[PDB]
Amino acid sequence: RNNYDGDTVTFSPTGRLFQVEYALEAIKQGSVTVGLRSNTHAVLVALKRNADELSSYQKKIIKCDEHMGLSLAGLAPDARVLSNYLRQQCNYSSLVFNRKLAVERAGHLLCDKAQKNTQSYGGRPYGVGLLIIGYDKSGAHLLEFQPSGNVTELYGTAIGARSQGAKTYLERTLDTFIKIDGNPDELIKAGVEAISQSLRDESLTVDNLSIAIVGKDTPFTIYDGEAVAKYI
Amino acid sequence: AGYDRHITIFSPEGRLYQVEYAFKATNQTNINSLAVRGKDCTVVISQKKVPDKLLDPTTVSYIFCISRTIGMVVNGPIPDARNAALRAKAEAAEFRYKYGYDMPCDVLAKRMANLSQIYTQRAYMRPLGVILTFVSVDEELGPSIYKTDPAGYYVGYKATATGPKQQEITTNLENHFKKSKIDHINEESWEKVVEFAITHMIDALGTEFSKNDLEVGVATKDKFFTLSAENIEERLVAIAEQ
Amino acid sequence: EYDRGVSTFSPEGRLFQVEYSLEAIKLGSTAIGIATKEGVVLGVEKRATSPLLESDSIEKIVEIDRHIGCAMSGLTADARSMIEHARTAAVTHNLYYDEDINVESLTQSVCDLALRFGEGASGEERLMSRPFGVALLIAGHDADDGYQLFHAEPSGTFYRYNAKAIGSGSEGAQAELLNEWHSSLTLKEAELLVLKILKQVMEEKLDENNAQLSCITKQDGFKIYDNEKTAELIKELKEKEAAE
Amino acid sequence: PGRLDRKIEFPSLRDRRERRLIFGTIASKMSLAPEADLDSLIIRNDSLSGAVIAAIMQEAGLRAVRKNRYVILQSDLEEAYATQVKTDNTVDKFDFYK
Amino acid sequence: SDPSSINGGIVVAMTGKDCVAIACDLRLGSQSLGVSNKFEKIFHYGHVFLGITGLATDVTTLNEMFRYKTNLYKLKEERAIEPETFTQLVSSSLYERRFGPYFVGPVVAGINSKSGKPFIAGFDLIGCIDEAKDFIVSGTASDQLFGMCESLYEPNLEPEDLFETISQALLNAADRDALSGWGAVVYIIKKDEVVKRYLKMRQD
Amino acid sequence: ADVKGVCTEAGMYALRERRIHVTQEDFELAVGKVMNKNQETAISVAKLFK
Amino acid sequence: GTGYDLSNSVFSPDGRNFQVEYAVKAVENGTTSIGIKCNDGVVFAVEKLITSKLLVPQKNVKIQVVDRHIGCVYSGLIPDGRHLVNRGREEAASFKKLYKTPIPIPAFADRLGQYVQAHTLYNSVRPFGVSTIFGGVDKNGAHLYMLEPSGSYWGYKGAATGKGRQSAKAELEKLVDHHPEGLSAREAVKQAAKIIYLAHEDNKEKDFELEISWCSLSETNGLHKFVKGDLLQEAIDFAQKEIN
Amino acid sequence: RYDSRTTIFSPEGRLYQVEYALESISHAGTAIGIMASDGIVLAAERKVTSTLLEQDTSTEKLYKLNDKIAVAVAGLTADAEILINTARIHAQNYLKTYNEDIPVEILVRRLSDIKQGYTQHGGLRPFGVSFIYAGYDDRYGYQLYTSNPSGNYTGWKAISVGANTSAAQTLLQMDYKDDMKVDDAIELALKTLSKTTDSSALTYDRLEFATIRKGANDGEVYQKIFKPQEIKDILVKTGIT
Amino acid sequence: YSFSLTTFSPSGKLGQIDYALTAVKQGVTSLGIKATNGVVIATEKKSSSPLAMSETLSKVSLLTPDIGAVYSGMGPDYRVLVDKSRKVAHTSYKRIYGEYPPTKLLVSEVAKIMQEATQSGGVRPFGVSLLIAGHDEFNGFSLYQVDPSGSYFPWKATAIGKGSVAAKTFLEKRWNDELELEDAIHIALLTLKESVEGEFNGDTIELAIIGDENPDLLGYTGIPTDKGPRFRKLTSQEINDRLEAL
Amino acid sequence: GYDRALSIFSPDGHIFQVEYALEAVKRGTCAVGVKGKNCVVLGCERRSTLKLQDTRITPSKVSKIDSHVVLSFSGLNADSRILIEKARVEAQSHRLTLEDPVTVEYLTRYVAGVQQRYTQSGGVRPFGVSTLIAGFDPRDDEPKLYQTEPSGIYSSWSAQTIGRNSKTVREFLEKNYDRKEPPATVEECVKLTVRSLLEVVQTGAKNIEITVVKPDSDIVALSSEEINQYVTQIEQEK
Repeated sequence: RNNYDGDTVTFSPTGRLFQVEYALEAIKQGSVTVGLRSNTHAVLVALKRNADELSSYQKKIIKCDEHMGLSLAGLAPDARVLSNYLRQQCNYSSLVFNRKLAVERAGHLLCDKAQKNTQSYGGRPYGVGLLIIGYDKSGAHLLEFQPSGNVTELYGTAIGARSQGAKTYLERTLDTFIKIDGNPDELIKAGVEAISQSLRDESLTVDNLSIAIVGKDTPFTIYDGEAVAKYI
Repeated sequence: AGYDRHITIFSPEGRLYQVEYAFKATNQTNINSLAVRGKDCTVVISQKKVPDKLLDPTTVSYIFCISRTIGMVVNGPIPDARNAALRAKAEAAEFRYKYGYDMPCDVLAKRMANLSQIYTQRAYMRPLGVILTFVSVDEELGPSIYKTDPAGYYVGYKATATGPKQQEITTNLENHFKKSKIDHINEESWEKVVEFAITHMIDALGTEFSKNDLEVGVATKDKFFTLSAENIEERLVAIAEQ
Repeated sequence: EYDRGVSTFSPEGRLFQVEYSLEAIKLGSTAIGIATKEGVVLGVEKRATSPLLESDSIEKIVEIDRHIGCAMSGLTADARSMIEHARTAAVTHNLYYDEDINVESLTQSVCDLALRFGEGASGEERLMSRPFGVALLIAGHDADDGYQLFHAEPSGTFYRYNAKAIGSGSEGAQAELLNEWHSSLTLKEAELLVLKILKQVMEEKLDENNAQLSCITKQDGFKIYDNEKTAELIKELKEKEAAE
Repeated sequence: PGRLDRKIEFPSLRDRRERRLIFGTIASKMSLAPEADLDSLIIRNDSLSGAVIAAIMQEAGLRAVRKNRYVILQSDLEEAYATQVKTDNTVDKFDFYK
Repeated sequence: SDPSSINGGIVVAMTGKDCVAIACDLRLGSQSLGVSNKFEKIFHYGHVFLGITGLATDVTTLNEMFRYKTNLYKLKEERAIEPETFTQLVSSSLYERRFGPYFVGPVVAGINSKSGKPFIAGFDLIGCIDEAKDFIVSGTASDQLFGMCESLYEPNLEPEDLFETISQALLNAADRDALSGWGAVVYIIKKDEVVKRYLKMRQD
Repeated sequence: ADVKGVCTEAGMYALRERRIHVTQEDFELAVGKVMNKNQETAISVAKLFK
Repeated sequence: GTGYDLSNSVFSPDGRNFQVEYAVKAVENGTTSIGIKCNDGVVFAVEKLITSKLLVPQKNVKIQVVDRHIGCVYSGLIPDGRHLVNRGREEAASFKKLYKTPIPIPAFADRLGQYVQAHTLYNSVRPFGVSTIFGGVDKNGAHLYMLEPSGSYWGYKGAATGKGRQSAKAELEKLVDHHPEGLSAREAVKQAAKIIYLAHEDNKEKDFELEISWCSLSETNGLHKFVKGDLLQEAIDFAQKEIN
Repeated sequence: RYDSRTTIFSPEGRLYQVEYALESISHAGTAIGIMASDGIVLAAERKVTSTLLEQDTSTEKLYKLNDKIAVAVAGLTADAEILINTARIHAQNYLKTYNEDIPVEILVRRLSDIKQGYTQHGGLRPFGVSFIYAGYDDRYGYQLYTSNPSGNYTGWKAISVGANTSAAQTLLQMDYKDDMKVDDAIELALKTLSKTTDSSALTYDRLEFATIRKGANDGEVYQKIFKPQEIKDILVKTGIT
Repeated sequence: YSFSLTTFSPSGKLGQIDYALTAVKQGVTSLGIKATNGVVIATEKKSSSPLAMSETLSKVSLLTPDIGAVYSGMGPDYRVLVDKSRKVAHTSYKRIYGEYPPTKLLVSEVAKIMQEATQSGGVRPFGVSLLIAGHDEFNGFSLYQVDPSGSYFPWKATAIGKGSVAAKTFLEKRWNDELELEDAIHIALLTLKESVEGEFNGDTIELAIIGDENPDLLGYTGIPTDKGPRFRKLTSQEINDRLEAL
Repeated sequence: GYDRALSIFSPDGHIFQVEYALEAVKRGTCAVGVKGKNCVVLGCERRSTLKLQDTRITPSKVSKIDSHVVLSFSGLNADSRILIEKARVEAQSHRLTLEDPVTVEYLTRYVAGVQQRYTQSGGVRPFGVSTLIAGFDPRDDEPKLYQTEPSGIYSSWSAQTIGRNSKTVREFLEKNYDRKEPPATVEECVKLTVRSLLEVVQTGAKNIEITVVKPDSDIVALSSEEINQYVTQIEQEK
């Protein structure tokens, strides 16, 4: 029992919220995305899904701003709210302080947004996890967002469907991509390798790969199609 | 069967089960209070039970300074203790600048009591589990003790007691007032009225007290202060010595 | 429990209540849209529950602009609100930029009203109290991407398509579109293609009272056809299959 | 009917008259002392039943034999009453419906 | 003119022994244009009579407003309002909108059916009890009336002598008032019945 | 069912009384008791209040 | 038992609010947080578990600062403790504007206890489930509290919460015995580390990272700051030396 | 099962809460209007009584809403109280705005919306009040209506609400006369009230009465509430006492 | 059914109203007797401890100088509602009417505060039935009962609370159509001594009247034209006097 | 199923509250609409509850919203009453804006609009009233007939029937009616309406009520005598 779901406002006897854990589940059922970084770039590579072969895939990288960007994994209506919220803050920073938003301060604002739904009766904690990268003044960063609202900085992580295979790739090859700096191609190539391994009963297609990149002298850029075909 | 999972929905006896389970939450810190009237003071002496040694004892208290002439002793739980103390303070402030004079023991206790009724009237808040007893020497009533309960029931008193072992305190007090044939203690300085409250509490509980194990608040004429542990100590050998 | 909530998750991580709304979209009449490099042709089936029903004064293809049209299925009740909002968005864009609205962008606005389910949730102030039991096929033409067909899902977000069927007959229609489509099509071919697939997934007889085409051809604008035009294409079809 | 016609109820809420009587009659069969006040245990709790009056006295002489005493004091009487005082919410001492 | 009394009108209330009277002119004016000869200043609710002087739009508006207020009372208590009580009711309606206020000078007249005692009152713009039982006058001829009334006033005239005294005061005053001069209606009020008698007088 | 019980109560009052004769004062008490009791099932004079 | 949870304002017959007790149980699953008050300061140390060895080390803190002088560390859910500190920064800031001085530690204790109490008093919010140890230095010297999710607080000479409260309260209990005098803040830095090291045998499945912070009147100018560099390394050497 | 709140229907397209609200009515006393071209009588019966209930100082089941429209009440008197105030306030609002005493139709139609409104919107309780509206307006002459708690209205030549609705209706239509007299209309109300009501003797103090007439002096409209003694005398005439 | 303020029952009525009525019956016994020049209102006090001050309980509270009250039902509900009653009486009917309101009118406001606390679900109505007696210069001395069902009734003699049913027949028997206030004051104590014995005495029974104008209580003099308080609270010593001559 | 509440959807995709709303429509009086070419006739059953019911002041089942659009209803009479008044404030307001009288096409949307709104929300129940709105445009003279339903979906029909055994009248209508030639004479079209209404009354000629809308803001309510002559023609031929 399990009558301590049905409310997001009731603690269970064990001290969990079932509702936030069930949000963690919704993620696994959607698509996988991988984050990793260096010290000169942060790169996101994401498996895009289609529903049928007249459908032309679904975009899972949203440009936040020209020095920030995120991927989504889990529900797509939940994703839209947060990528919109996140942009308000980045524009605010430009308008009021003439300053690029710092990834770490971004994340704690996102944390807050989440805890607003958690306390409240009505509403849901968001059904999506985001892997957030940016390059600010303190160089590249990569955060892992959760429904609970915990943001955690990591050199590399993955969330979503069958993500242990990518996290296994990542573990083994942690130090190899950290040490590479100055060559944008190598971090791009490394992320490609991870997401291949994540897959089970599928093969990579030129329209599965989505590549997202930010650096020291790289604007935010969203690659799809024949732009991920140099690095297929 | 319905009727403490709701604040407002009555039982078929016309009782509110949930409101009464608040009269039964006042045992949760398991302390006893006694406040009695002298002839120029109102005394309140309640236990200070510091359970652990990881605690610093001088921040442990239940006696709150509400205002220049007003104290309040709490029996029952700490979280609600603090809510009761801010509202009574907040109201003390409001009364003085709106109506331009000090706040008596009645005026405050009636206002909190009405406030408790409002909190039970809606189903959008709960009652608190705390019993409040206000202590003062009033500007034209003199010594006054008003007990405000969790429902919002209030009655004044010569003497009141609160806590788990309250019944044992109550017989000792009754026998005193019966025999004396006055509604007061005729000791004419507060230092011996305090001694008298200590005296009755040792006999009732059967326990010795020490410096850390008592808290004493004293409402004196036109001023109020809560006594340190070393002043309580002076009182305690005054009892022992006759 | 999970399904009688409205913001209550199930142990698989599906918002069941919201899941259930997809079967509202299907109850209505079939509409099949097929995008081509000449334009988008949108057909419908319109039910007649009586000869006495005026099936030809009711429509489920609607005008949103002069180059944006929408097909719908589900509650025409919820189609009234979904279509009204979308019309406002096109016009307010036109107000702000004096420029064509892109097909996709009209779709983002239709998906914003859709997001709203809540009574406590944050993002935008929630005022709308349930999911919408209604979908769109969104058709238009911007010149910087060409003719396009997008599908709005009230329980999800905007999907790009070369062809989609929605309605009761969706599932079987979709197979036929997997089978017969081409990038080698003209709009003339494309029109007889909507009709050839439609009839098989129809249980009512193929006639003009239960049918109705429209196109988004940038040149001709949003154009709802005649009953006389739709009757012609039924004949041309019949000639083709006899030959075949 | 033909079998039971009388359905003589036996209550557990009772009244102040009948708590008082059951106590003095139990306190006429065993020792007492001048300090031992029995008419102050029928007002503190109010939903006490007849078996529990047979608990209270028995337990009165169990405090009395702890001390090693031949009579029952007001200290003995009170301690033994606090055991098995009952937790019932059908009591009046915690009321405000007056 | 003045902004609170462009449209004029005059009301005069006196006390006699166990009788009141009240009387008014019937001319409405709008600047210098005399508009209507029939248009009463005085209105009544039950057995209490009220004239309302002033800017003409607010006389009409409070006539309606007071009827709404009186009738709510009557139905609910099942009995008539009294002219003692009714005084403080005018005082609150006028004061509610101290800012942007009614421009009137109402004058009550009336006789209690629980004392048999005449009660008259005056109020200003935002209202006051002026609880003299000498005589009370308001209107644009306010100045003129206070003197004419005073001269004639003997307390405790018989009702039919009182009709002579108030009609005469009113008629002299009116000729010499710019914003009233046409017509008159005089109420002679008693416990038993209320007799209304229009004068015959000069037009200007 | 009321009216057979009125007669039972009267005959039990009449037993206390110890007479062959059953007086009418016993039938005054029987009504005053059956009647009072049914006004406690209606929670006072609730018909009045509705 | 069953009943009187499922609500967060409903009294139990025992006289309690069940759901509020279940809060404390969540705090127990949280990582170990201790504070040792010292004679001219306070030291806060915290056990920050390593999710995987892909974590960036010394860049994620459960320590947050309030105003410029009040330390806070929470145990329980990581984001709940965050949410409660943000509210606290706004409250400390309003006090600061209003009176043109920094907060007293007793001041903050009152204010925080009202915000936790507010969510136990109403039916549409879940009560908090974090403890938060906080304190700092003022005019009146050093002070340390620990605020329970029940909204209960007292001062402490030393306070512990989390999975390691079993070990930590015991070590602190030796600390008062060995030093009733106060113990300098410097020597308490080295002490803070040993306490955590023994409290990490309750979370032995995973590896940890030790972060120490402090606030001291004479060795930090009344201000809170992270302990790093040489001070932080010495404490590591101390804890490593005596654990083996 | 469907005996809950008001948004929900029963699968038979019944809102249980309007159906129960009807049934509320027959737990408060009988109330009868009988229309005649000479006047309308409104007559009512007390729900219960005791020997020290004062009921000769005031009415409380006959309220004037204005000076030409008055109402008899049957049902919960608490629910009634708020609706009578709202009706009466509106009655004078109409007076202020148009300088005419409010038409009978506009007043019934207003209150039908209001009753309906408490069922339809929100979480608020429906009302369980039947008011027999008896009025005069110079459009339709004499007018009788009654409004359901359901929030709709019908015009009548006779109607009975309150306890014992079926029987009280039957005896009324049995002896009804199309033109009638005002005097006969008063007699037919006592005749019916006797057989329907379980009080042994029918006493003046169990009756309230009001009559609305324009035939008691023309040119004018006269609302005549009967005092206890007038009620007491007319029982004699009909030989119940 | 019984068990929301919102739900109507098959035979109708709200159940919360019935249960609130139950609360009253668990109350103390208050009773009023109308005489031809007064109304006497009487009730008792209890408090459990005897260490309690009895002169601190409010149960005989003047709403206005013209109109006193008692209750039976919830103690807390009384203080709050007396407070509210007073506040409304000046706003609607002392700023407008210019004097303290009629006995009939003020009873209607009290009922209207209750009624609002029935309409709004999840908000219970007041635990109390009050008796409100007063005087006005139109309808004379008057007596009412205002129930927590938000309806009020006028009465000749009445009692409410636990002991109501025993008191009412005493009232039927002992009431006569013409009485003085002094025969009413003695009948009042006599009946109230049925409610309790072993504790009835002049310092624990609180009894007041709304009788004749007293300029003694007016507190300003040299104004003949107004009346003084109708209300008079009799002291503890007076209550003992009347109990000896009985 | 999922009738416990309005906002929750349903595996079956049918909001139950709307379905039950329809069921409620069958309670109320039958109403039938039949269009001509120069007429629309809007007739309704006017069911008499008792013989004490006035015809002096008692409401007709047919209500004019504005001076050239006519409306009948079938359903919960209580509910219809505010629906008709809300329809009307807007309707008149249509002229405030445009200085054009109310167009029948704008009007059906509006009536469907108040209704749709009530359904969308959760803290109101839907209207249990389906209406027929008949009328002509101001600009033009072609007859227009509309329906609203509880759901908030509106349609146009050539002829349509709702309430009290609607099915049996609907079938009757199909057989009689011709869409190739709708009757082009006002009288014959009336006669078709009377025949329909006959069926549901079983017996009555004082319980059939006929109303007609004709173009250019002609709306008339037919004499009880005039209807009886039409019944006379229908009984003789049968």
